[PDB]
Amino acid sequence: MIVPVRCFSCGKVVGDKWESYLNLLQEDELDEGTALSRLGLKRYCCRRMILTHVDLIEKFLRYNPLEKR
Amino acid sequence: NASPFIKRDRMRRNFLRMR
Amino acid sequence: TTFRFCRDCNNMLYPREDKENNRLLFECRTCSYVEEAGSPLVYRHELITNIGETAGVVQDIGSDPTLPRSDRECPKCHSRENVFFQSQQRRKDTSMVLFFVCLSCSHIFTSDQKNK
Amino acid sequence: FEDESAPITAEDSWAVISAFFREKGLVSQQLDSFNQFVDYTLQDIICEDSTLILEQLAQHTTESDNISRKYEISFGKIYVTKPMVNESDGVTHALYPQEARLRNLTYSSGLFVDVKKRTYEAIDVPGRELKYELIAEESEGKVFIGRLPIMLRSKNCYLSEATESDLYKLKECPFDMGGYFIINGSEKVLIAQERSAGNIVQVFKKAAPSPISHVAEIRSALEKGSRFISTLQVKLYGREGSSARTIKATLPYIKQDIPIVIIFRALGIIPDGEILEHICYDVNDWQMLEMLKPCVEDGFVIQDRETALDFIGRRGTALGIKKEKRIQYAKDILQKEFLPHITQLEGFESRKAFFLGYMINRLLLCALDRKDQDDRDHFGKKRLDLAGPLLAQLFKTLFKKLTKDIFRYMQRTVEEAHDFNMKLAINAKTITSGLKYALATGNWGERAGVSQVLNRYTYSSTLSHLRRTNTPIGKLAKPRQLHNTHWGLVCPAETPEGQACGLVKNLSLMSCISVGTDPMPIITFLSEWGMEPLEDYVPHQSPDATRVFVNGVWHGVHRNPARLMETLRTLRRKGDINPEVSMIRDIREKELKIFTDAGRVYRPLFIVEDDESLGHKELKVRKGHIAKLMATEYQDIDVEEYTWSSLLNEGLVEYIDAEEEESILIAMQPEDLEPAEDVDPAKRIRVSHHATTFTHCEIHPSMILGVAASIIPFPDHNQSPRNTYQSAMGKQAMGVFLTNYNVRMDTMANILYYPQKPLGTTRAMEYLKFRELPAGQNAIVAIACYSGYNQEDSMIMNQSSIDRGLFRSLFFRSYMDQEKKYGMSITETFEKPQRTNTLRMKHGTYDKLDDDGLIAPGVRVSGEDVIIGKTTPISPDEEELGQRTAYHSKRDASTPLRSTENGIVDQVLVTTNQDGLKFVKVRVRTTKIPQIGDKFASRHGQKGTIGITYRREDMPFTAEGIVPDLIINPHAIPSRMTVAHLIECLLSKVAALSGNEGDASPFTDITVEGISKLLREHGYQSRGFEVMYNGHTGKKLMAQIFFGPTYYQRLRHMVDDKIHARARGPMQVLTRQPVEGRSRDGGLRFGEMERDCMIAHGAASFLKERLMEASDAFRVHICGICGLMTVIAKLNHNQFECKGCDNKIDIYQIHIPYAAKLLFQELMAMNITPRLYTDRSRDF
Amino acid sequence: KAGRLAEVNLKDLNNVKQMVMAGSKGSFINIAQMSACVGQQSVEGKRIAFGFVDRT
Ligand SMILES: [Zn+2]
Ligand SMILES: [Zn+2]
Ligand SMILES: [Zn+2]
Ligand SMILES: [Zn+2]
Repeated sequence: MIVPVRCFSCGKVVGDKWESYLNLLQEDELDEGTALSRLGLKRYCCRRMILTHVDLIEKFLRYNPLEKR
Repeated sequence: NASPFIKRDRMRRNFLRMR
Repeated sequence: TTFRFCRDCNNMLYPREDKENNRLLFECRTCSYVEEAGSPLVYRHELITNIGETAGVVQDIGSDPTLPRSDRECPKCHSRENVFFQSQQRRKDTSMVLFFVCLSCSHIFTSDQKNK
Repeated sequence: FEDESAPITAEDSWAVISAFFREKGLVSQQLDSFNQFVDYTLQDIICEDSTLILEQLAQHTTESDNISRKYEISFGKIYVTKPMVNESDGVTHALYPQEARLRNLTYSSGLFVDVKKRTYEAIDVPGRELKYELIAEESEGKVFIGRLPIMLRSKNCYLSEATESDLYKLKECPFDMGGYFIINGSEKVLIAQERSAGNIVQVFKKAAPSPISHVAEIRSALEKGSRFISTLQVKLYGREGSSARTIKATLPYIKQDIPIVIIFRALGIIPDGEILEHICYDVNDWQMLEMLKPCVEDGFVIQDRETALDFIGRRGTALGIKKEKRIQYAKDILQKEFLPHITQLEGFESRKAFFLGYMINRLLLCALDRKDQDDRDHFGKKRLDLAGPLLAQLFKTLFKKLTKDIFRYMQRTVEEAHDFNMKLAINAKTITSGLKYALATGNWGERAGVSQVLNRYTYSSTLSHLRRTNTPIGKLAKPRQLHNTHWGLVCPAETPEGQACGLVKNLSLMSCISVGTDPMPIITFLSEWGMEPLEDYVPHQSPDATRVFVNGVWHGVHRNPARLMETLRTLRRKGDINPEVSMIRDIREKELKIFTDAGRVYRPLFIVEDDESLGHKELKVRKGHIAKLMATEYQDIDVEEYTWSSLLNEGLVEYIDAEEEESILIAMQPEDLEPAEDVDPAKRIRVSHHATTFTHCEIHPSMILGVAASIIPFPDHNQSPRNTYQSAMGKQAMGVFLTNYNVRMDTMANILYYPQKPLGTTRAMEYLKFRELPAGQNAIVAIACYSGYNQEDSMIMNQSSIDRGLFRSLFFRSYMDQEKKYGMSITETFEKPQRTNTLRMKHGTYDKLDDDGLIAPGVRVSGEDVIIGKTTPISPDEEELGQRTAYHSKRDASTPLRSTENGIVDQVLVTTNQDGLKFVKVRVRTTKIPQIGDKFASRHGQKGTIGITYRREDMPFTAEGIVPDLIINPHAIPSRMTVAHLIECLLSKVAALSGNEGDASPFTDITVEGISKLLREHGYQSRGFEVMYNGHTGKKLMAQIFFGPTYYQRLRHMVDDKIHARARGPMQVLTRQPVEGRSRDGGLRFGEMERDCMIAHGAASFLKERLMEASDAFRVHICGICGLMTVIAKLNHNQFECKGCDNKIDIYQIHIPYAAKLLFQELMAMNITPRLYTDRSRDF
Repeated sequence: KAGRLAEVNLKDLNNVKQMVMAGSKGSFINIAQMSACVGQQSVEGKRIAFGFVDRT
């Protein structure tokens, strides 16, 4: 749903690069591979972690909250 | 002898720019 | 076999023998109409038959896009365009001989080389 | 692109496919069928028996009472409301699908019809006809006639006019596609039913042991007016070795087969020459005439219409016609019950005679062996009934019942002299309950399995279920095979592996089912464009005319079928005739068939025209058209709209069904087959076929696959059984079935923590939304023999990856409970029962319950914990095991948590059902982490369980430090020949390295050599092999390991949900044996095969112990005089007596199974006396 | 014959060849179908029948 905190294979921290990856794709008009390389993800285990992630939390946030406060 | 990649993220941009 | 129908009531004629002349007549079973026979053949059973080999040939056979085209020569007009097909009888005893139809003269020939 | 007339490439077809899916969707057939039914078929059904007239005659008793009355009730227009629900108190309000699901309410709308009540009266003067006249009493209002269930996302549903924001506000998933019904809160989908098409003559051969050699059968069916089916059969009696073979036809209500000649004479053709003209259309087919001789010989005696009619009539089973109504009865039978699909009005005997002659001609051709028996598996002769026709026939039956009830009420009131009340004359419950029952259960009455609970385990599973079809299996055929005609209409790989293999089919991606239209306009068009009427067709003077058929009805003949077909095709292409209409021209057979009936499966194809500009045939669709399509596709995220309908109306694509596919030539691709006509050694060897007569072109061959089969990467590199296995398993992979799982209350639900889209994807999945709701993860897989713990389809998983969140899932379980009111005296209530006032309360802990008997969300629960506490009163004078004092006045009926399950309560909702009783739903969350028993499978049929889990320090590693998240045995590759798995692994490696999505569509130009070159460009071994090191010692492995990413799926089978053991437990009341079901602590079955194996082993003592000590063991007392076990034994007093034998000192005790005792008692009830004796009476 | 040629070309280091030689899994037909040619497809012990009229 949300970006994983750690890479499954090796344990590198990748949960702090989702916003940077999206910003590189949108504002900088960079390709996915170039953005992944620029973010410091060298091993394809982390490259797939960030490349194949699907952000379903954005869709889940479209529903009105069940409980208010 | 071919491209085994689905280019969709920026192919739309390429077509829109072409128009 | 040439089945013959009656002239007055259009019913089916049947063979009969006249002994006065020792001849063959065809007579109707209900209206009493007679006619001398033309041939002595009245029955035929065709155990091995070639009827239906070329059934389905029409003036617009070449308009069918599914029929295969060939480059064989038609030995009556010297043309190279034609459509060929196998025997249309579904009996599991027929050969794989091909029948070719010419698109220029509507003539039908065969690829047989054994009996022709 | 550059020129608006240049030919398109293979890449451009996907734009057309995208437009097709934008316009139609994936549940288009369901939605369209339901919309057509609701829009037209309801009114059509009500406009059949709308008028009910009851006439009260004069009843002459006195001169002051001589008037005769006539009461008429007529139905007019029908109105349908929006989905609404009426509560117990009588308040009605609009209903939404979310509320219906939560409250277990049926999502349905009310039906109203205008009713006109007229009454006429006349003066009944004796011996004269009456003149009914209106008495100035013509009442006329809307009457409720029941509730019609509404399919979601339909024209009558609330969500059809809702946008994405509206759906989010209404708590509905935008990705949801509808196509199902909500009955009692359960989603139900109507599975399409496959049946043989009607109004088509089929000739079959019969086996040797029978008097019939060939039979031509037609199941005459009329789509509008009566909905009944009548079968007509023409049988050729006698075998090839018989001296006389006649033809006899079986007519309804005749009890006997009448000669064809007699039938013709009864139809009005007395001349034998005319009969043979009607049958045989050639003056030289002496063979067929010779075979027809016996028929005329048999029918020689009858020579006139009156005699033939009476001959047929006396055979009828009426026994009311004495001697003069026989002719009229036979005439009426031949007019209304003989070939009803042609017509049922007087004055059409010529058409009936011609059609009978056509049937006999086809039968005689088959008998002469000029054509083969019609294939029963031909998909062109089959029809798929969707929700439309099914509900149509069900509503027809229910409405007939309703009208019958209305007439019964009219008769009752008129006779018994009661007041007429419309509210009682019309009972809406008839329609409402009939539809609700037929949809809630699969019994399509008042066939089975027509309705099934929609699968919501994953999105692809839901799509496949919504696009599934079924075929009911005395028949002589093999429907389980994949017929050739199935191409492009049903998936060749997606089918169950069990007993339904081959009977349950799944529609292809681009397959559709026609909804049907009116054929009368086409009949008029054919008549005005030169279709000579069949009433003046003389075969002898025109042996070149083509017979024109419309919906299986021979309407006439035409002289220039070429021009007729050209005009018809042009009209269909430009959009004057509905594209769904099928048109076939059998040139060799000289027939022109037009099909308009609903239920025909078709698919689109490109149109190929000569286009002499280039000198060769080319597709009509051009790059300018593709450019406009793509512009319309991308402008949504304003040029004039250009859609798939625009293509259809411009005649660039055409719908083709199986029957029309018989007479066309299709080019596979435009790249090489369309152009007139070194090679890479790695590319596939493709056959050009060198054909220059193509009429159509496939949009893309990859569209022959179904929803499940479109997820497999490179399915063309796999063995077909593996593709079938993957199609079956992909519906059991965990994913995200819907985005509103936090507001849905389903029985069971599974949600993957971190779904990932496959590295190697397929272009088809873009329209299946696999990238939006993926079910699986991209695990780093190594193929190696590491420790021997992955043998026999097992696997080794990384414990570190599991700790970091690999293949972790959420499990949601729902429990429902209601407050039932038993009469005016007994009622149940939600309560927190106490140990002092509640009896038989469970041993669990009630500390977590609140004052309302429900656990608040967020509280943790474990095994035996009560989640819903309920109590009911008890009747006095009932003491059980003592412990029942005056203090006890209530008994527990609580719902406890499953013994083996635990978690945290997520959401509890309290509401009222349709009856106003309070009921609650409680949901419990749990986390499922991979274990040493869980099942995982890839997209290539490779399924296996986790043999053992190793940490990162123990797993093998490469020089780059990458460790595998999963290890599979190499031995699974060779035998199963799943080369697609290896190709997918290599492609995924390249895709991960380069930052792209692998194109794994089935039929493309991608090759292993190209993927290998791309991989080598990245500094890795071209074939994916890497040098690895042993984790235990760090030494290099002698062999190199195939290492790369691969898409793996977590299946529904978990070891923790199957493990169960029993030492002792509850026994069933009947047999007093261990109860069945692991959920109830039941035992395992020691079946006949186990008994036989133990007998072979010779373990007699073990067999006895299993059957006695581990199961029922009962001691009974038997009398020595009678073996009957009717000995009353007062064990406390040490007394025994067998009344009837008058003995008390001749009793024995035996140990036998309680099942044996029950069997003996049952035999005693059935009057058989099994007498057990402990001593022998005869020597060996 | 094509399968025989492919098997002969296979080296001793080939893993599928190693499995086949050891008898653990696979066989000559598997090697041929994976490397050389799937071969003729038969239904009911006969070639693909003409489901359509005079064609497959
Ligand atoms: Zn990593
Ligand atoms: Zn005559
Ligand atoms: Zn010629
Ligand atoms: Zn006794």
